[PDB]
Amino acid sequence: TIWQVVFIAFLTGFLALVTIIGNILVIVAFKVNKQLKTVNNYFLLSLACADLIIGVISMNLFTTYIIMNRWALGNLACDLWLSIDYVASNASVMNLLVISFDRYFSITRPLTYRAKRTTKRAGVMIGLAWVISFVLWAPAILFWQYFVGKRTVPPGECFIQFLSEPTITFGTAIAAFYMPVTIMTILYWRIYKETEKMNIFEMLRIDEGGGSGGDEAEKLFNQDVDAAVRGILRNAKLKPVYDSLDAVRRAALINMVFQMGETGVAGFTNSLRMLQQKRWDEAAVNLAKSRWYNQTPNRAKRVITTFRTGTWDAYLIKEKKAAQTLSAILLAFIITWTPYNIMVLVNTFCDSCIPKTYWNLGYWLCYINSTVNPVCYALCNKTFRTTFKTL
Ligand SMILES: C[N+]1(C)[C@@H]2C[C@@H](OC(=O)C(O)(c3cccs3)c3cccs3)C[C@H]1[C@@H]1O[C@@H]12
Repeated sequence: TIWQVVFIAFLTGFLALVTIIGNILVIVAFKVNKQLKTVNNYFLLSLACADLIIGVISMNLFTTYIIMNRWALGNLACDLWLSIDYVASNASVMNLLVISFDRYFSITRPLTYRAKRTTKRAGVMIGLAWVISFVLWAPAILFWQYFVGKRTVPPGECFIQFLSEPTITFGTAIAAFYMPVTIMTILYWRIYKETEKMNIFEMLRIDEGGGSGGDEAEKLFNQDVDAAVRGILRNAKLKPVYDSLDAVRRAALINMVFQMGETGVAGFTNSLRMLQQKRWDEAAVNLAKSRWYNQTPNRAKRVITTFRTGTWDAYLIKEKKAAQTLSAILLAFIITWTPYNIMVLVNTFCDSCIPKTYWNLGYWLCYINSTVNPVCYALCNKTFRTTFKTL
């Protein structure tokens, strides 16, 4: 009847406006606060921009197609709606690829990449995704009818003419969804696996606020760490403590020797004793009452935390969060787009087997991805939370 039609129009109109105010909030929070305009978050802006176009155009023009069961906007409006709903949506998956390649390189190649992540290169990548998404889709959706010599799409319906054949449709699905998904899947489990992945050389890097040095500076950094270890083994006061310490805590001791020298650390007689006796809690409290904790409270708090827990938990906070954000993003994308692309896979090997009802549901399911991504920002990043509160 029409009782369900009104109910459908209400729900579709709900998620549409939630998408708009959910993404226009991210854009405003990006414009005002200049502290959220980083490299990774600059890519999230492209997602918000794309999802905004979806929430205000795509999700509203596809609602009408279900209610009226016909397309009453014209042939020009049909081809433009499809161009909009595809170019912006294809750029939305290119961003996820860039975001995934942005994090994987920061983990696999930390020496010659992290120091190259500028706002310029991050602004160019976004431009290339919007342009390439336009070139691959817009001339195909708009101009294909003229190349053929007629319009296949009958009056009262709306679909892409060059994707009329399920075989062509399937191949597009592989290159535009199945391939990007498998790539991001491989990357994610290499980023999540290589989280710790945490040696002394990068431990000092974080504490110094240090940066990636040249190839020669890494050989010099090794020669300095090895010498720092040898100096500890020579030190009659440090050697019995170092030998009793485990690999993670050994590095923390080397952190102090790098900073204060062998003799400097040797003065921590009571704390070094508590370390060898493995009284971590008491050693943490004692080390937190020295000059060292007041001269450099940040570097000390992490080294002391390392002593207390025996883990790298004080040097992985931001990188773990980076993966948890990407996790929520890829999970929201691979769950809302998979059913449609599965149906593209199925429809390739049979005729009348997938009802138009499921095609509309599978199509609308991809739309809610534009609604979840803004929530994923405030569900992980605590900086997006405070910004939305100010707005
Ligand atoms: C619901 N959508 C509006 C449509 C179908 C979905 O997208 C996808 O499943 C597909 O892999 C394909 C659909 C059909 C043949 S290949 C992509 C299309 C464009 C970029 S990736 C998600 C979005 C996107 O705009 C399309």
